[PDB]
Amino acid sequence: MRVLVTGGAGFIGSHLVDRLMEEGYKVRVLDDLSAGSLKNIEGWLGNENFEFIKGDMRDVEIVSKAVKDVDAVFHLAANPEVRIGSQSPELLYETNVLITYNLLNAVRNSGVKYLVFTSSSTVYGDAKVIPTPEDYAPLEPISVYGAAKLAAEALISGYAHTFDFRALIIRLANIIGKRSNHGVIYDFINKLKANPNELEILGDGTQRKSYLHISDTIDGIMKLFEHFLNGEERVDFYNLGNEDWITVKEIAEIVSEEMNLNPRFKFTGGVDGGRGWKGDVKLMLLSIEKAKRTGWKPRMNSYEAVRKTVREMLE
Amino acid sequence: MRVLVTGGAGFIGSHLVDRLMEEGYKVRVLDDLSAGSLKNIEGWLGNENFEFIKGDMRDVEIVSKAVKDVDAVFHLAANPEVRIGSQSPELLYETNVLITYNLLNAVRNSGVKYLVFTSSSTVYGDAKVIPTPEDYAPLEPISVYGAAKLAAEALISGYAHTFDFRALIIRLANIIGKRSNHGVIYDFINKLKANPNELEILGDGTQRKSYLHISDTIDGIMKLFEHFLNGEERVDFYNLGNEDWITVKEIAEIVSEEMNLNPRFKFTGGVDGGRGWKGDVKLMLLSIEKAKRTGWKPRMNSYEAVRKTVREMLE
Ligand SMILES: NC(=O)c1ccc[n+]([C@@H]2O[C@H](COP(=O)([O-])OP(=O)(O)OC[C@H]3O[C@@H](n4cnc5c(N)ncnc54)[C@H](O)[C@@H]3O)[C@@H](O)[C@H]2O)c1
Ligand SMILES: NC(=O)c1ccc[n+]([C@@H]2O[C@H](COP(=O)([O-])OP(=O)(O)OC[C@H]3O[C@@H](n4cnc5c(N)ncnc54)[C@H](O)[C@@H]3O)[C@@H](O)[C@H]2O)c1
Repeated sequence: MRVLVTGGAGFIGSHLVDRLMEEGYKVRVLDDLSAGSLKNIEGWLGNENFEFIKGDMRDVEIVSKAVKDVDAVFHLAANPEVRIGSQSPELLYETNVLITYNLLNAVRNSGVKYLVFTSSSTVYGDAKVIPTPEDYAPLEPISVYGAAKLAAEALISGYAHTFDFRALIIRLANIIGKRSNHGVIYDFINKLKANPNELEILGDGTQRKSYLHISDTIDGIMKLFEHFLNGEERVDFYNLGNEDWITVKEIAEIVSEEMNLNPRFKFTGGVDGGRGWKGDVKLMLLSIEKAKRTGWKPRMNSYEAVRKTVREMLE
Repeated sequence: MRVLVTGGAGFIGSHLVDRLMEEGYKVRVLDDLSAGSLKNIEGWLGNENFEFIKGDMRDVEIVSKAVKDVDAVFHLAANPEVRIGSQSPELLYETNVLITYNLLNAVRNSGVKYLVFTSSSTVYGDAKVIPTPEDYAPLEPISVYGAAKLAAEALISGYAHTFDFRALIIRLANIIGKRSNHGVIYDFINKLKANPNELEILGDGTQRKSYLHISDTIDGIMKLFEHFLNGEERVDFYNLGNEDWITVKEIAEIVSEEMNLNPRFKFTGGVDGGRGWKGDVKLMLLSIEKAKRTGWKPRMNSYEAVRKTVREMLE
């Protein structure tokens, strides 16, 4: 199968590229390298089944060229930084809504049969039902990022129905592991490398969120994709997260422990009731019953995934 | 209170303007007259409480000008309802996502405290539960128009939470009445005026939809708005439709009757199972229990609304 991975030079994208290349897919990566790096995929350069295109998906000609002769698109290009929402909403809109719109216009009449989209738990906002099922509603995102992800899902559904392709929408929890350059673990490790004596923690440390290691995440994406390929649904919605959750404070403790440091935790007290920033969801735990029906399950719980990520990042 | 009505020269917007002006609001209209008309609101020019701005919401400067010194925005500007099947994805994206995005960016730098948005039943797609409640999910719109409306809702919710204003999202069923130049009744009347002997009906005539007369619709918008003003919800979702529904064939019969005509009905059979066009939902009936708890209820059922609309249009 011929596949396009947008954002394939990024964190999740490069691990996905690795898996697809190792299973004999013909893989084209489209990435503007605004956050990704060729280093994440450099072992594949020159491989006859691999092609890399450096291009900004704001440019419709580049997107139309990248979808040509492709059977499936894994659309992982985005700016995933929730924190920047109250300073740079334009960036989040452009890199989540606008470029997905461009992709969808390119996909129309292109012979692409499948579109896999990495959405986010943030589409649920402060979800009132926990663990949160895929049919939870009203969907009320509280960040510009979660709103942009939800808007992208909507456009995908409408285009899939109108121009006859199939869409797999995967709402990810927090994904951590090697090659990650955003999120709380990354922030904590680099802060403690700069100053081992103190740790600036945004918010009050009580935010509880489900974490998945990249290995379980890629396994789950492939399991869902293969199940989807064999199914009949035009648009399919799946949560992908862990069975449990962990607090920001516990993450700081694990990071400190693995670095053999004992810093003073400096909690900023946050906003809107201890959130780290405007739009930061306080409680997140996705139901994964639907994903588990495919046979997938995480091998590591949230605490193990955090500890493994820290160890990997310090080596 | 000072309010801005985008699309205020259109069908619903001009009736809303009438009501707000009669209740002593200071009203500003923003409309590019792409589908609306000066005739719908010209009677208010010269009133010291009324201002008209002819401007395209693709223009960020005019939107920024229009939100100045405004307390509430009623955002009714959108793609026209006339033949939505034949409208291109680019037009739908620009007139639903793009101009809403421009509005939200203007609002974050203003004194706007409330944003009311007329969304559409089409965000529900082919809902499996009928009457369809506000918490129906997964939302899987089947047209680019329904997807674009859902994208606008998402952006509104995220901006509301991030930039501290309150949003009232009202999902409208089919709205009919005087000044409407869209939809099946208007098309049927003009077709029978051109040729009284035959009526070409798109689709199979069995599409069943909830119709609300404009008078009930404005009553409901105001009831929900006043209730929302007295509440604390940051973002609130309401359906606004009728208790019942009616088929295209029945509407054609009513139109013929009120015109004293007896034409031959020629059903084209449509597409995708008798739909009038690609992406036309076959069955639509919104649950209005939530709205009815505010004390609102439709005075006219779908049949009465159709009959009154026909009489008004023939005047
Ligand atoms: N990492 C997480 O915890 C997480 C959680 C939920 C969802 N997601 C989603 O998963 C996907 C991957 O995220 P990630 O964490 O690997 O982020 P990342 O930033 O590492 O990867 C995203 C890639 O997109 C590329 N990109 C950005 N804008 C682009 C543009 N205009 N044109 C082309 N390429 C562009 C970047 O260069 C980057 O390589 C995204 O859709 C993200 O929203 C991630
Ligand atoms: N009429 C219905 O049955 C129905 C059903 C569901 C939702 N709605 C929604 O209700 C709202 C009003 O619909 P309506 O039936 O009154 O439609 P309408 O076309 O009569 O009113 C929309 C108005 O917006 C204006 N407009 C469009 N694009 C603009 C732009 N870029 N800048 C400025 N003005 C612009 C048009 O000139 C028009 O006056 C819309 O949001 C529509 O999607 C209507």
